[PDB]
Amino acid sequence: MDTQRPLDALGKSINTNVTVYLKDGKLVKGRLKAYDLHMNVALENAKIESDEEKEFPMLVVRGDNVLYVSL
Amino acid sequence: MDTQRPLDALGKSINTNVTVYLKDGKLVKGRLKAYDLHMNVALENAKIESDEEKEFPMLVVRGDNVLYVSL
Amino acid sequence: MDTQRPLDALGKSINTNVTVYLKDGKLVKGRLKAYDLHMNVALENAKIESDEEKEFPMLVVRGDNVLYVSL
Amino acid sequence: MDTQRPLDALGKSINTNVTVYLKDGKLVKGRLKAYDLHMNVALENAKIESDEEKEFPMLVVRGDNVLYVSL
Amino acid sequence: MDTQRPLDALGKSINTNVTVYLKDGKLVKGRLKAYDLHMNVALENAKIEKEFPMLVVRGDNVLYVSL
Amino acid sequence: MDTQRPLDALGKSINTNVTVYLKDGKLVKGRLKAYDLHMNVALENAKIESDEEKEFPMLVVRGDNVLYVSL
Amino acid sequence: MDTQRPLDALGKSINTNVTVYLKDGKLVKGRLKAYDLHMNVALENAKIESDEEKEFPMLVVRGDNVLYVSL
Repeated sequence: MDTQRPLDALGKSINTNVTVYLKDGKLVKGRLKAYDLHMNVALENAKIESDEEKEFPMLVVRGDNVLYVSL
Repeated sequence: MDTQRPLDALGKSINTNVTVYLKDGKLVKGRLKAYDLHMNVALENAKIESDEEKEFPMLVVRGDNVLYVSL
Repeated sequence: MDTQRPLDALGKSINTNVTVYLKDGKLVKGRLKAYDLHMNVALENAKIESDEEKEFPMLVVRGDNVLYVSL
Repeated sequence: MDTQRPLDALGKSINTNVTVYLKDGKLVKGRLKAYDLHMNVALENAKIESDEEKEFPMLVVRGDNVLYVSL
Repeated sequence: MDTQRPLDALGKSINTNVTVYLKDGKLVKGRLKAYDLHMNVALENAKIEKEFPMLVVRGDNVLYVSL
Repeated sequence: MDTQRPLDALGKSINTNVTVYLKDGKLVKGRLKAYDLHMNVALENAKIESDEEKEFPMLVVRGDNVLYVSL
Repeated sequence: MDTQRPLDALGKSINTNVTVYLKDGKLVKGRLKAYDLHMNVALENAKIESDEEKEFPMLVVRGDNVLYVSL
């Protein structure tokens, strides 16, 4: 919420549920454990709206795939 | 304003609402809370005029997705 | 005018009326207020050849969307 | 597990079966042996689950193809 | 001319008419006024196969340039 | 086999045959003579399994085309 | 020849004819005059195996279009 570091908002959501929106249209929801200046994120217990059936204990998402993150 | 820092026009619009046009045709509307030189933006109470229904309390939009931004 | 700095041509055209060509076939017209070495540009009173009706008092285009800028 | 280094998840998973989802839609599962900050990965005995039969003793994946890696 | 520096060919062609080929199949021809290391070019009196008195082309759009 | 340098598995494969898959779908086999950190590779007597007919005494591939290299 | 600089095979082949394939399929062959670490190349008397009719006395190819170069 400092006016020059929009990614501070991901720091203020560490260990909360977030929803990462990818460019292809996928949605990955999970517990945000980490992020970096590329917008790579570590998501704990992640689920994709798409496949439903499968759950991912730990998922690491390459930041250049990212549309936006809903905090 | 300053002819060499165009991203300062975002400066003149912080804590107001702005429309962020993305490359994939999407239009994101939100309260502008932060921005860096990647054109990453933080939007408060965001709305995509695609789905229009849900307000997102906080969207962090990755910069390379931005087409142009309406201040 | 300088042979190694082509974007000086945009510095010569500040507050003149320019047309920005984007990769996706769009035409963004307006008053060039600012630019940077990424080819970001701030346009005052921007209109897009597509929408016709709506003008934009301030529009910041992200540079890697730019095909060429006409002066 | 540090909040500012999501790629450290990968280090905790050396010599462990991980699944590399690519932008293509391909799936590549194998034993993680090495990784860089580009998210290039070294994969011992990988198996693209599209072509199934092919055995890849050693596979090196270019990071910028990585959609996400499931640990 | 120098073997390590192919962009000097643009320099050897300043104020020469050239043709700039873009990835999308467009062609832009005109007078070469300036170029940089991203391969951004400025073109005088440019025309795409209207005429633009000055056309600044972003260098990552470039397929190749015809000298 | 060092955990932080997944491209070392390439160095351990010089003067040997390799298979470079390319994002466009091509498969390119040849003896690996040289590589760098962009993943540009030099191929000796290379063969595109699609083109079949043509052989290449020397092929250098630009890394940003690499999907993955099967050693 | 040198294991870390695949771009030296490009230096070994200057003032000879080479073929530059491009991501759009193009075959561009010509007399190699110069290259840089981006893999930009300047070719003398270049010919596209597509257009056939028109030869270019001097062509400068932006390296990010290169797929591979034959010798």
